[PDB]
Amino acid sequence: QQFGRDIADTTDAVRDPQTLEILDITPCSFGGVSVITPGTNTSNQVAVLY
Amino acid sequence: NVLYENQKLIANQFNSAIGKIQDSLSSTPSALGKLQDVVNHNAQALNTLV
Ligand SMILES: *[C@@H]1O[C@H](CO)[C@@H](O)[C@H](O)[C@H]1NC(C)=O
Repeated sequence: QQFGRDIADTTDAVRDPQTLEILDITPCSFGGVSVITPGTNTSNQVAVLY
Repeated sequence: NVLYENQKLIANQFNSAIGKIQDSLSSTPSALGKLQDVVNHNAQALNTLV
């Protein structure tokens, strides 16, 4: 076996040829960013939501 | 006037119906078709995009 896969047809585990131990693959932390603000006529401050 | 002359029988029948429906909600495995179907449709629609 060279590398693994999952249900979603994506790469999950990769074995390097240098050393017999295998390495998992998990992508970088991704997600939407949302803003929490009141009306501009009332205040000016904002809140950042991830 | 018919309720107060048969209150014990009505209460016993209500308790028996509650027990029977509590047994039947777990005995039948196909009684939860709609929620399982819609969550399976959502999961399949999410999986087919990937
Ligand atoms: C060959 O692979 C091994 C894996 O540990 C590595 O240590 C070695 O330096 C490699 N040599 C060559 C020919 O690149």
